[PDB]
Amino acid sequence: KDVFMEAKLERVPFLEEQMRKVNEGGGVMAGDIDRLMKSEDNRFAFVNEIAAEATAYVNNNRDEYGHKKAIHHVLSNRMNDAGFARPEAYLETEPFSPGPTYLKE
Amino acid sequence: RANLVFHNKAIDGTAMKRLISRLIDHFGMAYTSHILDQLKTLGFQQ
Amino acid sequence: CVKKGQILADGAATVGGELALGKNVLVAYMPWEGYNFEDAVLISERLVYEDIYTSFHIRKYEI
Amino acid sequence: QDMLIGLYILTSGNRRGICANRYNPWNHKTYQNERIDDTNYKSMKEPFF
Repeated sequence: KDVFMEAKLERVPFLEEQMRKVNEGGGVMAGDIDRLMKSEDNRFAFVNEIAAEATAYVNNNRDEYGHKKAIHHVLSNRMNDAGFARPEAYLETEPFSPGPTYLKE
Repeated sequence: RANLVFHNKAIDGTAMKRLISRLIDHFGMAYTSHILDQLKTLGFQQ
Repeated sequence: CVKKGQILADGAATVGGELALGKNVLVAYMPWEGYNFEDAVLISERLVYEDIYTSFHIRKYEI
Repeated sequence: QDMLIGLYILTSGNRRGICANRYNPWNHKTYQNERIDDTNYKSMKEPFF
């Protein structure tokens, strides 16, 4: 009955380039941290819980961390239990790199 | 298609501050951080 | 020939009989891409391969 | 400063009145005037994107 069903639902195109610059700028982690903190009452308790969980992660499986940044590991673990694929430890790759190092602007 | 206002005037200094405050209260400090990056790039281009 | 008191030799940053502490360079005032934000300058490669701004610094280590 | 100037120039609009037309648009003329509406029809107007 209300004639706005599709005028407010038409898919915005040209979004593919405004999907990537989020991913190397750390935007996905920044937008995931707040969604994890959307239900917490005291942020300091949440931070302390994250730090303790990361300390446990470092203790149980020591000989893996140094690259994986176990804090990123626990954040990805918490974000991966409600959908939100979030690749392991938010690890970044170089799909097109026949070289050792990017210039990084 | 978002919930925004189509500006049709001059966005001066005091209008930019008002717009950022309203985008913060309506979306949060996680969505606004990406807006500010985009507006910085578009502002520098023009 | 030279009279008394006339110049015989130049010196550091003293081309001619005049002081010269810099160089004349083409300049355009415009905001390029934000790389000249606040008080930033955006020079070209022509200033590094023509030795436009190139100086010798001598350090003295005493033991 | 710089981003603000960019955004201001972007959202500055057209030239409203006498700064966009030298002569008044009342100016009863250029109607392609005759007894019928079958004349030259340019009507540049503005684009209709």
